[PDB]
Amino acid sequence: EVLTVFHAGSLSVPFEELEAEFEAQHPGVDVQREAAGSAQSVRKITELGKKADVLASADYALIPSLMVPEYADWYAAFARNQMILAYTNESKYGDEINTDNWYEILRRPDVRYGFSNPNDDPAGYRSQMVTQLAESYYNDDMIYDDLMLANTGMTLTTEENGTALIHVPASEEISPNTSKIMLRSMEVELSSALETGEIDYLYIYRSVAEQHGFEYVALPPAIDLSSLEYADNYSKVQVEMVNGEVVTGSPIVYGVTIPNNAENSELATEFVALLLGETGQQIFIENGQPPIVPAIAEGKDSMPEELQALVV
Ligand code: MOO
Repeated sequence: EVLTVFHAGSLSVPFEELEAEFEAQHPGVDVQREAAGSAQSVRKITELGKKADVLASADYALIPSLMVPEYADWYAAFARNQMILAYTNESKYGDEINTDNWYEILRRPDVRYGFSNPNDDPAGYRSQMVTQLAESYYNDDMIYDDLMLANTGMTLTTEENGTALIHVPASEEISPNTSKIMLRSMEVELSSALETGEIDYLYIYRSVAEQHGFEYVALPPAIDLSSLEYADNYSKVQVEMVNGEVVTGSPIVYGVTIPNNAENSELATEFVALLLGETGQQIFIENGQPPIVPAIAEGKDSMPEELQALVV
């Protein structure tokens, strides 16, 4: 019949290849995908009342915080990624940019940069997390102020334990300084802006940069949300969306679930089995998006038995 998949924008390229593989082994199946920012993909199910067979997110923790237990009973952590600052040969100061000086280039008034909507998209809130965490790493308590506070409607407070809390207003009230910032609904619409030279820099994932042939600044492991060992450092920044939901700096870990209100749950089991199996792993390696092999799952007693063999 019809397989409805809601997935992250960074998952577009591997999910296209996964679709072609799934339709080759299942002839009468039409896989319709809706790519959006992960929080918005989750909000399709939990708030708009839309039904999906597969939900895959760029931040696994959106599943237990927003879906469990009304819309989901389990999740499996399947992939990793890394935040970089992407650019081309047409980008200003691209010859002179590195790990040590990226934010000073971003500080310049003739330099325009891009990130996605933090209310809707993990990459959008991660850009904020990366930028704030840079303050303690580089011993410069004005990086977040110069780049984000002076140019948007976002505000910062400090929690009692020392954690920085970024407040995101309504999406229309973010009101970016057009000279400095291009904002988009999802991270994958800004790729066309970086190609044409409309922006100079772009906070996106390493997998996406490799998918477009972009040059990238390899940001430090302490701030780039890539390494498990730096999880205690990443947790010192939180982002609050307009609806009052709080996301926490953590390593970038992708998560999949089959919702409770899925129409084709039996067929959804097979897609996720393909995803977690050796075929799915290979597709993810090829697109520069490190798979978690074997996949880490919670709520295993609620999982289908076919999928229980593939998880930890
Ligand atoms: O969920 Mo994204 O891959 O941060 O549009």
